[PDB]
Amino acid sequence: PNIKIFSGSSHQDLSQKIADRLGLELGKVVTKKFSNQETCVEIGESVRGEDVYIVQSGCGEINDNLMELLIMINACKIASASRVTAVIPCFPYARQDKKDKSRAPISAKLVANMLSVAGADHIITMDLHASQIQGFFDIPVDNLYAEPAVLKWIRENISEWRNCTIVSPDAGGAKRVTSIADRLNVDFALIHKEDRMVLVGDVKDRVAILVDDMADTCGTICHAADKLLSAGATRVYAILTHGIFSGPAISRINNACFEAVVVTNTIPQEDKMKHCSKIQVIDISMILAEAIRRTHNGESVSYLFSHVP
Amino acid sequence: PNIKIFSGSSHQDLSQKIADRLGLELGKVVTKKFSNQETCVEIGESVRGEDVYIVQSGCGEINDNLMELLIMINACKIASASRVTAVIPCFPYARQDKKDKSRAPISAKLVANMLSVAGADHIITMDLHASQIQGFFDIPVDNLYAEPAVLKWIRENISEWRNCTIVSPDAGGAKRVTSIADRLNVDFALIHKEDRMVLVGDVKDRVAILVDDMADTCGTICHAADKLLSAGATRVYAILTHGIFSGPAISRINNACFEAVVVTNTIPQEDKMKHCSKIQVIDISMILAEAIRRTHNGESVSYLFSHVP
Amino acid sequence: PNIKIFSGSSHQDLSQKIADRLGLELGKVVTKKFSNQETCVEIGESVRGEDVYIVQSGCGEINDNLMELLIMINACKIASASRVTAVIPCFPYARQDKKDKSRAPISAKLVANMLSVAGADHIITMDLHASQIQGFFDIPVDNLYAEPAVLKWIRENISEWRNCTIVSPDAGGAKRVTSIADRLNVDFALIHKEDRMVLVGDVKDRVAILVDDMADTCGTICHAADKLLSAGATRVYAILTHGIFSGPAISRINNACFEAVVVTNTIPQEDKMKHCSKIQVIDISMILAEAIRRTHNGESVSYLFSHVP
Amino acid sequence: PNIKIFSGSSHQDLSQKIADRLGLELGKVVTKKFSNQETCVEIGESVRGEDVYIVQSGCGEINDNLMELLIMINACKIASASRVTAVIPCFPYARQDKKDKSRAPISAKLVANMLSVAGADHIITMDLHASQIQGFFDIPVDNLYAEPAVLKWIRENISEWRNCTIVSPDAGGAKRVTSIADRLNVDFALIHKEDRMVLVGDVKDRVAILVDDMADTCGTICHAADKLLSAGATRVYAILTHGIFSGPAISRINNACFEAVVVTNTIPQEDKMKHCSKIQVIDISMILAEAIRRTHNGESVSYLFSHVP
Amino acid sequence: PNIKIFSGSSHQDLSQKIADRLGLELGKVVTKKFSNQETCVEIGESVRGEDVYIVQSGCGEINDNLMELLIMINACKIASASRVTAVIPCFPYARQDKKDKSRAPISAKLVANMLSVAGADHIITMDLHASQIQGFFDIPVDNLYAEPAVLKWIRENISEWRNCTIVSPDAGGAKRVTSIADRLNVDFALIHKEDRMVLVGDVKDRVAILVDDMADTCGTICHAADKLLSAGATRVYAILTHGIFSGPAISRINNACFEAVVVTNTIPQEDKMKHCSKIQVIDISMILAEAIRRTHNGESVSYLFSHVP
Amino acid sequence: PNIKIFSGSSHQDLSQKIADRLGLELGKVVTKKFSNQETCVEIGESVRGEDVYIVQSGCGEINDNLMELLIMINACKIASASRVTAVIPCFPYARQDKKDKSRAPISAKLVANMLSVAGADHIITMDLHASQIQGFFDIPVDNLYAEPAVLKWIRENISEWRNCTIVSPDAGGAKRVTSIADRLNVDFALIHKEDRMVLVGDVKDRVAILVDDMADTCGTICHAADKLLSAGATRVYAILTHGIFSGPAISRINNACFEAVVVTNTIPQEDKMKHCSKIQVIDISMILAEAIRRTHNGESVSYLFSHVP
Repeated sequence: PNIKIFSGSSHQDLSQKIADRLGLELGKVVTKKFSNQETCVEIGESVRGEDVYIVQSGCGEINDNLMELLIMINACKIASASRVTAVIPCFPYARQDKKDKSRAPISAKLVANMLSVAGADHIITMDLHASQIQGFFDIPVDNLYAEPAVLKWIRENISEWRNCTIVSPDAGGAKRVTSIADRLNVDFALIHKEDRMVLVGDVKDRVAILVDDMADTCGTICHAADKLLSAGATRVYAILTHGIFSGPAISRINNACFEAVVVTNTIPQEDKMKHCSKIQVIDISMILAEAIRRTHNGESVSYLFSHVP
Repeated sequence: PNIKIFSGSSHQDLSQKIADRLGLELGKVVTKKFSNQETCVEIGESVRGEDVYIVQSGCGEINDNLMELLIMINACKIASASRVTAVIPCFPYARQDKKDKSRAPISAKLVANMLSVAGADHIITMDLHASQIQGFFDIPVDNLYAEPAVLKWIRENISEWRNCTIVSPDAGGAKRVTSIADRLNVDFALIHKEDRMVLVGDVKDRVAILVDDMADTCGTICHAADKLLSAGATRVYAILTHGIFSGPAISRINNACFEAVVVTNTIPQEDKMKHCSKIQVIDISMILAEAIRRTHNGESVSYLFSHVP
Repeated sequence: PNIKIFSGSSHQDLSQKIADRLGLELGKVVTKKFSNQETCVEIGESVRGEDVYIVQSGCGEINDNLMELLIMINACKIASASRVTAVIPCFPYARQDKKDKSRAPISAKLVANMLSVAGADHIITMDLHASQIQGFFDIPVDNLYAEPAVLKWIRENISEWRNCTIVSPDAGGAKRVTSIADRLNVDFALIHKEDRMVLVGDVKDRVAILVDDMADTCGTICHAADKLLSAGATRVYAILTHGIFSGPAISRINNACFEAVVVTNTIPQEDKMKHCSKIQVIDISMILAEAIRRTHNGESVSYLFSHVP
Repeated sequence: PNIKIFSGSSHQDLSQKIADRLGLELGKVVTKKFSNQETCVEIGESVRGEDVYIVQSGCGEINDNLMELLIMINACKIASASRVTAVIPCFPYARQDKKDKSRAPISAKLVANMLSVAGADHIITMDLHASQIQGFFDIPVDNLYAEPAVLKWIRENISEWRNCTIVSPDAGGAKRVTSIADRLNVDFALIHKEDRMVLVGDVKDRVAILVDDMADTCGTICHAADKLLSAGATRVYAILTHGIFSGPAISRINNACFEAVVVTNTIPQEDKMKHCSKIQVIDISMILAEAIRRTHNGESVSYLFSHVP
Repeated sequence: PNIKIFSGSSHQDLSQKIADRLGLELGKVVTKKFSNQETCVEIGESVRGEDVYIVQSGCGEINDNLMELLIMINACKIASASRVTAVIPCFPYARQDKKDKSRAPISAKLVANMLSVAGADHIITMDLHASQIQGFFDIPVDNLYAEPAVLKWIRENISEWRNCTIVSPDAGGAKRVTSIADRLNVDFALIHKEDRMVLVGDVKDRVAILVDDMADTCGTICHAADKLLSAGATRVYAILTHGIFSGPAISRINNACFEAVVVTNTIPQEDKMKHCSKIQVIDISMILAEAIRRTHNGESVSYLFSHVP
Repeated sequence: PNIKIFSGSSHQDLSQKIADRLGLELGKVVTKKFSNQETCVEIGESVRGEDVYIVQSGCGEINDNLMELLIMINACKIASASRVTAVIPCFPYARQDKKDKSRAPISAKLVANMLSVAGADHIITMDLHASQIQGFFDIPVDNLYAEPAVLKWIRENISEWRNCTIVSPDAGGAKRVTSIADRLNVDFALIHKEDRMVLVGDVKDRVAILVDDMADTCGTICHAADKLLSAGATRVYAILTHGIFSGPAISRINNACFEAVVVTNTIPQEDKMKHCSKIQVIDISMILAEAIRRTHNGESVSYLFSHVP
């Protein structure tokens, strides 16, 4: 059983980078739309008794990409692939992980069920919005962390990183920032809204680094950055693993005080970089490639939680 | 347990017509998109211990509508609805019902599995592309027929209907046309391609009526109509239950010789009627409403296979 | 994991031919009936961590054979076989693939569900009545084609095959005949009933070849052959992949004008050949053996759709 | 939701008796065989939102009857019956309830799985060979007892019943006989083979009553009766809930010393009574009818374990 | 894929013995309780693509041990183990294998379902209370037998074993004793209660050996031993595969006439041996180790039904 | 370990045919000459832990091709290929298999030694000039036979093959012709030179078929054909497995009386067919492909000695 890497249409550059790091050519697949907008998928090579990895992120036209992924999984499964793994760098509907006093769907659970019923045997993803989403599956889920790469970027790009403060934009992300604050041996601050925001932790004359899983409309991080500049911070950075940047995010970032907005490339960023000078990208394709290769060879994946490969 | 009718965004006029025929107000639901294009659904009323019917056709932005339907089904199911029924007038991915010497998905089966796993207890649909799709489910599926309404339209709109010929555009649909030919006591002709088409059955000086389940790009029916005019037909009609009309269909129909292109309203047609004079619509909302009401009251649904209500 | 081939009682000659082509001895199994007619199965060898293939066709005493197959699958699965494959040359209840305005079962779907619940991981079959039956499963199904062998037989047995006409007995099978007509570069004709039959396509002074998936009572092909002789055909052949020949089929064929009735050996034919001189058999055991060997070795099975091994 | 009773072809007299006791007409169903021996089923009336009971015993052509039952269950389930119950007076493959140092199937578990996957919601049966078969299901199973009726027959037919000895033919059935011995306040004896049999318990000058679940070939009960006459018994009776009587059973009973062989009518007995004078039948249709009516009305079924209705 | 053996807290000595016989070190796992008595499990080594065997018997604090086993199975399954096997020497809730005229659970079936849903692919157990419990699973179950070891113990410890009588304490276990009686070529006796017990079979001046699957409170075997001494037996032994010895069992055995009470070590016995001199233990770790090694290597397990390794 | 097929420059068409039959792309290799005519080889893909097959025949510039093959074998072996197989359809220096009263080399043995020392683990060849060359190796050698294909060609191309005579050109090849004569049930004749030739066996009015391993200069077969026409033969064919056709062979064949000169394609023939009308080619790429696939999968190769795949 050999590795076969197939790309969905969502993020073809990432799939190519992963394939090069694996020393493979991207599997031959045709993924387009019929005239009536139904997703047309044709696997261009035999996947029999192979270990198939399908790379597709929850970005762009999310429902189209999700249906493409499900259809590709189904095609590979009924084509007698030995094992089918969904490599989903940004998990779609991850923020709909609970109901919370609303007659709402748990869309993340529905997506997990659909992936399972399509025939996925394994999920590889990066920085799930809530790690409880792992429990939405009955198949194994490897939730990788961009932190090795975020810490690397911070050390090699922020000269004052030893005196910086890692800041959570909200009470929800505090855990994450504390983890980073522990690995850098720096202070960590929290910010919560009461339209006013309250900040705990000295940030005067120090570089502040907001950290988060995802920036969609960037209202949260822009308000946090305004508050950080109010409290005497020298420069404010924002580091996010998922740069969705939908709606007015680009205009708000352009009007914000960020020195840089660093995001990983779980979502393609070339178009946003054109219209926003201060967006920067951290490659995490090495982490994804190493996770694929370790799942294939039966080596430890959790080794990657703390080690940059 | 009362009837609750909810509309997806795909076909709101049809849902309203069904609700009026049932004497009900469309259930309160908010169905929109978040900024990052994730489907947001909020059920605006309690559906506890109710018999819920969600109307959504496989039309327009098909993957968006399908995800909306699945999310709404899930929301109603975890909101403790007694029973959830998907009313899908045009079934999405119905034409992907087999592999046939290709490493292709069976997308119709995947859609059926997704509907089942979302929590659908029952499916109501009209003129499935292949009735074998009924076997793709383990829940009951009521496949209604537009034929009572097509026959009604033919009798009240084609003055020469007793001397007409019902024509299949291809060998696949012959069964359907024979059924119609049996109910009208008229001749039936077949047309098959060898770029040339061959026609069996006298059509000279007689009105010809092409009959089909769906017109997507209308290449099939336009070629058939050209052949029918070649063979001395007086006028050529086309009657389809599903008027998808994607791609170049409107231009081809405008350049074709059809007297009329009659389609049912399983798919909204107002925009296409603006740009195509010869499109006409047969209301099938009475059949759908009667099917809903009979499933709710435990009356016979198959009664509708031969009776216009 | 090695190949183990087990024979049901339905078609032992075919199982032996397959085993010889694989270079194996048929797995030791006792398959008989208790006094009260319950199916007794005993696997006479260990199948642990083996790739098990059970050969059983839907022929003869169909319900007995189907229960035998399910019981054997269950016995191998709880005996810790690594993988269990059902090799079903003629799929039982394949013609009950839809309801169609009747309160009828979808028996083909029920059979698929029973095979899955017995523990089948994979299905190998030949010329499914409707390829949509593939969607009745969630496990992979390889639907082989007898066409490579039918084309071979036509070329080596009909001297006038370049000027012949391939004829469908009904509108349903037209696809199949067109495929054959494409591979031979000959004309193709259709025949449909209006008790009268209508034929499209010149057949005068030409050899006609009716083609079909199955001959049960042979009313269809006998009526078609009578019509073909009415239309001036020189000789009429019939080629079917499944020769069920139940009821009055043998008498009708004996009284018909067929030059030959060629069937594959998916169903044993020795008894019918005794009472019908014009039945001939095309061996497809090479296709089945190659499919088994390719599924075992992870080679391409679809290679066989166009290549005689 | 109303009661609909449908009969399989196995035991139509029992189904009619049950229908009369319920005050209903047997549901309209056509259950025959196609020419090629495939089971043809057509439900002749709507079963929508009804409580459907299908009566079929594991007797006669067992695999044919079992397939008929599964097909009928499937037809009713996809016809949108509110609930489907299988009334199986004699459960097929019940004696294959374990492996026991053999590479054998657990056929009873396979049958249970097939019934569940066909869509049965509930099982009603009488005197399961092993009550552990109840655990083979995940749906509720009501295992009725013929004992109220056996005790009634014993009291009204054996004048010396107060001085009789209830005898188990083997060590396996002892529980059953003890139950009966407790309800009659009589002695109970056991018989076990060491070709020789050993009997414990005084039987001289006393009427002996062998009791068992089923007589298939009647070797067991005939050997037991020979031993009982050897030990000075006055008359020997045999009472069995299931009179299968396959193979040489009728000849052995005719040559045996039984005063009577009483069986229930879970299996039709008219043909056997023709060739065997000493077979007598205890009607249990009242127990089955009361169980059906109590499951329908939500009354206690276990009330019937001790009360003759 | 390598063997990984993990121990639950129930029987660590047995797990160590098995690990030594396999030439392996027990897998690193932490299995303790949090303060609030929730089971805490941490797998201390990677189990990716490994063949995992978790040893846990149904003994001691049964519900705690069962939950520990389920949690460990789940942890290994979501840690991407290739296969997870539960090695359960004494199966918990095995005696709750049926309802029998009681509104009782079938707890054995519930345990089987829980093991399956936790992710067990395979079960290895010894002397199931009823072999029908095998049918409660859909995964393969290997039910080993202590009989090779019981027969070995009898021959090497009872000098008069050729003239002994094997005795069943009740009618239920007779099968077992007959098996033993067949393998030793000795007489077999039965004992059943009518507070009085009746014994069939000469036992005077002969050594009697009661045989059973399990001794919980030992009322059954103590009453049987009293009866055997009443009937002139010289010495009475008791041999049980599962020595649960709960409640007053130790006091009753101490006051009983047994020469020895031999049990296997499916349940730890050191504490009971302290307070009961006549308890002796037969090691069955060789049978369990050989079964593990044969399932891993794909060799025949049933070979062990008759051969001591 | 996967199959990797690499082509030398000698016979690229054959390598491509083999690769297509295996469903593979020819391995990437650069095989050219430096300016000073040293053979330059570069393996363009990783062959680590792969099963490598290098196809190179002893044809054309024989010493260049042999050195290319040795260099490619060495490159693959020091690149850590798991196994390296030389597929040599025509074995070079095969005719130098002995000394025979001459101070000559045994060049075939030298070639075998060089292949072994380069690192070949296995040899696949067709119709070795002397099968004793197999003993020149210590590695396994599979010597395939073109006979299945020669017999096939004879039956499908020579209408009088049942009355033909198979003729050996010399006493050395008699064995071969007898084999063929046995498989066709025809007469076999020998021809030996005393410049005169003597023929044993009636050939008058019968088609004669000279059979041989190789035609280099074709003096032997041309003299034999002249003698056969002298002895009253009707037509003379020549069938050779290796068509070397060096020196004056083409002119002699053009001036000879052969109806056809059939050779296999172990050596490329396109150039010779241009200048010689009566040369015909029998494809043996199926035999070579099947041998490669069977050696890879561990199936029987000798199965091919008598079976055309």
